[PDB]
Amino acid sequence: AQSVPWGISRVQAPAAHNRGLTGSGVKVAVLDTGISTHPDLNIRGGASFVPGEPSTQDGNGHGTHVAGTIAALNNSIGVLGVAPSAELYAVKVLGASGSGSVSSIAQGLEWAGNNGMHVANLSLGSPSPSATLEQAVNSATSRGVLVVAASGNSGAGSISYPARYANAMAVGATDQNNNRASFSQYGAGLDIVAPGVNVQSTYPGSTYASLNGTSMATPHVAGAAALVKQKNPSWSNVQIRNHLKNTATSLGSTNLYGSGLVNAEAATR
Amino acid sequence: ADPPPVHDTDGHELRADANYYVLSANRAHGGGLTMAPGHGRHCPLFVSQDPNGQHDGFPVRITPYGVAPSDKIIRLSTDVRISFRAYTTCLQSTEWHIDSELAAGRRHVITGPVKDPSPSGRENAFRIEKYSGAEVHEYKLMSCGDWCQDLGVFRDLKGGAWFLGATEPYHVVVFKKAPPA
Ligand SMILES: [Ca+2]
Ligand SMILES: [Ca+2]
Ligand SMILES: [Cl-]
Ligand SMILES: [Cl-]
Ligand SMILES: [Cl-]
Ligand SMILES: [Cl-]
Ligand SMILES: [Cl-]
Ligand SMILES: [Cl-]
Ligand SMILES: [Cl-]
Ligand SMILES: [Cl-]
Ligand SMILES: [Cl-]
Ligand SMILES: [Cl-]
Ligand SMILES: [Cl-]
Ligand SMILES: [Cl-]
Ligand SMILES: [Cl-]
Ligand SMILES: [Cl-]
Ligand SMILES: [Cl-]
Ligand code: NA
Ligand code: NA
Ligand code: NA
Ligand code: NA
Repeated sequence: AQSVPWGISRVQAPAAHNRGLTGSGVKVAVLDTGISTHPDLNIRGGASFVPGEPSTQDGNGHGTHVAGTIAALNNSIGVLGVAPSAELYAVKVLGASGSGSVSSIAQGLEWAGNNGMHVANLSLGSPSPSATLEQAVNSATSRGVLVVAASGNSGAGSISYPARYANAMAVGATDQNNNRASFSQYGAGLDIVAPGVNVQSTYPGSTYASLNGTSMATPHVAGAAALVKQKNPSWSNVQIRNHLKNTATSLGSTNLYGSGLVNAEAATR
Repeated sequence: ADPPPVHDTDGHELRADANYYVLSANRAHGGGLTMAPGHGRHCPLFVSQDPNGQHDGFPVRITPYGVAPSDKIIRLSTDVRISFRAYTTCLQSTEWHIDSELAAGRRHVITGPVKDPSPSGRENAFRIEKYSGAEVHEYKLMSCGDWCQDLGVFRDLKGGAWFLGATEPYHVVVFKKAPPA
């Protein structure tokens, strides 16, 4: 039967669903290892930018898990996304190995701009700066994409790239007591946090799996953006971002948590 | 004096922080270097060699280990840090280190953090040396702590991933500058 993962209830998505906000009409791209067809997902399309790996199917599992946290279907099986009616696009920019180049990722962001994505979720990164990668984020942002990226798993006091670039919204991970998970990177670049420990979601072969990471936190925010956008279709990527921050539940220092815990109920009220 | 420089495939001296693919000197020996995960536990990713001579892998950024020298030319037989220009589901450092001199087992080159660094923590120090083969400018990679160890590739044709590590024959390489990047 369908379970509501605890992070879905923590971000208060069901209260948004009760006010008729499920993310319908919102285009969300998952820039990741691909998305496997799964009973509890609806994949509208996408593209691959990984040499040798032409399909948008997930040979790793990661992108499929991230996609379920955003948009796992509301039905009688598996789990439930923050935004179960969001239109999901699989943009493979990482190989099955789990790694991608500046160029794969940059072509994925260009794809998101050219196809009118409202949200791009990038649960991926590293400490490697790249001006070419920053330009691509800036370009997608100028074309209306809200770029949402994981703060990183190193535990350090600065955040990963691309999340660290100003026009990515950087997301850290919280635990079941609203504390920063110890791996979750923070710093001045951080915008907001979301659940990222024991996050059950969709997994290839019609399965489910419980992962920990800032990669799990990020889709909670990408989903909430989709809810805000459904409610306010004329809002820019910037207005959505500010509103998610303005309505977040403050948890302590902005350096450790940014605005605090994303709150889909307050964001859509 | 201070050691001679390492050169890229275009004859220019290697510079700190510029991006270079690490290609096999002999294309018959395979492709450039990438990252490959566990089968079970994905992260940390290992450094591996693409078996396909046509695949360049990810470029690497090379920086002097220790105090910053003024010119920024990468020199032979001089400790340097090496990290991939790449982005991962692991969201961890892409800097290389070799398995600790103090650990049991084979030694591989891996990326990311370690639980239990060695006292000196020199496992992230590598050197580029001249290969007595090198009709033209071709190199071997080594890691030195209390001994020096040249790096080769654990080939497997399964094939599982071809892991870089303490094994001979050594992996002879060349550095190709990433095209305007
Ligand atoms: Ca479901
Ligand atoms: Ca070998
Ligand atoms: Cl749960
Ligand atoms: Cl209402
Ligand atoms: Cl499409
Ligand atoms: Cl495609
Ligand atoms: Cl494929
Ligand atoms: Cl089920
Ligand atoms: Cl660069
Ligand atoms: Cl630039
Ligand atoms: Cl930061
Ligand atoms: Cl709590
Ligand atoms: Cl299946
Ligand atoms: Cl599970
Ligand atoms: Cl790290
Ligand atoms: Cl071993
Ligand atoms: Cl070789
Ligand atoms: Na940012
Ligand atoms: Na901040
Ligand atoms: Na679980
Ligand atoms: Na030579």
